[PDB]
Amino acid sequence: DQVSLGVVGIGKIARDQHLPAIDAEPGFKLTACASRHAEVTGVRNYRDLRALLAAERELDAVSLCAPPQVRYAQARAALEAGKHVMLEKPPGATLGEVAVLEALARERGLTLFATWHSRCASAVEPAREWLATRAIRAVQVRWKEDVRRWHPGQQWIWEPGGLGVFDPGINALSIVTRILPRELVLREATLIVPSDVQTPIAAELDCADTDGVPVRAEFDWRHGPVEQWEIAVDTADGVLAISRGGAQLSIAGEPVELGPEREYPALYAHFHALIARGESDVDVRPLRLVADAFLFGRRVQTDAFGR
Amino acid sequence: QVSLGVVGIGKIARDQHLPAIDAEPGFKLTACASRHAEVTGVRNYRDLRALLAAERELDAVSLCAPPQVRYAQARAALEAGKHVMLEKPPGATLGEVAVLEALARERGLTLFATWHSRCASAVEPAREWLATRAIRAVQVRWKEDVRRWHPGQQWIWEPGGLGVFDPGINALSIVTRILPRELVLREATLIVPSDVQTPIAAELDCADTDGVPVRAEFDWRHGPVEQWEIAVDTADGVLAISRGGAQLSIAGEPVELGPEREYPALYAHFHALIARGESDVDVRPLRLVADAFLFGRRVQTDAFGR
Repeated sequence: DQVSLGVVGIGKIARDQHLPAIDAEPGFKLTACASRHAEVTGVRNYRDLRALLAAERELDAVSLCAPPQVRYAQARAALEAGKHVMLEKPPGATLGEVAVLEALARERGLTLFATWHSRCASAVEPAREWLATRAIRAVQVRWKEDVRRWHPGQQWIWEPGGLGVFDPGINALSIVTRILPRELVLREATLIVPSDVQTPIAAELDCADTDGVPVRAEFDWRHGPVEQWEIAVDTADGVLAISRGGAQLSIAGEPVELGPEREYPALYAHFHALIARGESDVDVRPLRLVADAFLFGRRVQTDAFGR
Repeated sequence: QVSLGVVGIGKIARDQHLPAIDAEPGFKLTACASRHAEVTGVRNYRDLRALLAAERELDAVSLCAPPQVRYAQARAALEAGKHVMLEKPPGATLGEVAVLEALARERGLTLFATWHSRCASAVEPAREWLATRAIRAVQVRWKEDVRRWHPGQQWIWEPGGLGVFDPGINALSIVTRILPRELVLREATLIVPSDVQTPIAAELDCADTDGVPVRAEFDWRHGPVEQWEIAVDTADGVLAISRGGAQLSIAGEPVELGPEREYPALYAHFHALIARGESDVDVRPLRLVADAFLFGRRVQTDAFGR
């Protein structure tokens, strides 16, 4: 059962991750693309989503890969036009817009899928199963990378709604909220904001789950001595250590063998299954935690980043 | 009679909560907790922990302190088996309110996130008039001198204290009650004095799910005019709420209202929720403010002076 698919926003994530994953998934037929960049070979091309929707009435689904600040208008137009919708993360620039999109999709009988690619990393499900029945003592997240190495020349990240360092940091939060059994409350946050941008370049979160387990997180996009994408969960049965952003796992000091990394193949497989079953999948809890940090966090100005 | 403790005895507690409680025979004011002066005629405590330990029979608590301490207080009260009424905003974050609601539901206790402005007398007549009408646009103007209306307050300037969204969320609580469809924030601008953490002025550009534009201007700076107005343009004329919800006109004609009794109405509703075994936790006004802090552009302005 082939689902015809359009991709909206042909940036580097689309070309590097989405198009290769789609082209390797038999359940989808890549039919159309929309962007203002180079024409994509082998599909029908459009420069905006309005033109794509007007010319592709039979199209089944769209996958949205553009920056989050345009996500609501695009997803709304796609749902109004009768298409199933897959969202890159974060699923919106605000929480209200995601709630409205979910309600609209449910009313129209269409699949809406808020994706979290890091939740499909190979360590996540083994970690979730190991932690389900165990006494958890503390969680530490360290998510540090040089923005100039990992997001060279990107500007939407610095604009209102662009998350700054919570762009990678929400990936860590999407893993934490999937592997931990209880919900998190933000007790304190500090956001470090360069004077020439609108979003933080570094942040610290102090959270607690509903049993009082301390959950601390450090996100940093400044140049530093180490790049690391680590989540450590201390338990009465030893430390569970996720590293390499979810691609590496050790439990009580022992490495755990994992399946190969296939985050975006797993996302598209799940999108196809959601469509097939008439279901949606919209978990906004990672975005709610980020919203709480922007609402409750203390802001500290720092020197200009240089854009 | 529901035995009631009040937590946080500042001037809103002294001027609004206690008079409303004392005039409502459905409650018996039993205990107060505050680090400030003792309250006369009740048992007094310096903190909620001591109150809970000494008042095991107590039925309910009403939390009136700043929102930055409300989660720890409400959680302790729910863990102690008390029904809980929250001043607005119901938390400093959305996650804490979701956790409190789930805890209350698991324990079989009433949790009530109050919005005093939703009980202003214009609100229900405005909601009923707008329910079946074609709306074209909404304008909110909520402007007051902070030094007049919140003199000497500091929590408003600290992280989680909302700044001008302290009164502004009252306007949003009215708008989200009178309008039939949900709102999406499209743009916000927050003006933040260099010596505080929260905005002193803000503009919001929203749209409802039919595309109706909903614009709001909030300002705490000294200005020529103080105003607390919501105007809804419709195919059948303008609905105009003024005086914070204490005055209403529809299509150019004044509308008779009942007495302005926001806090009496809140406590009556809390009593009814307890009696019916229900909770009432609408966080949509806070979600809109969260969206403004997450998506809004921030502009520094001159120091406020505190």
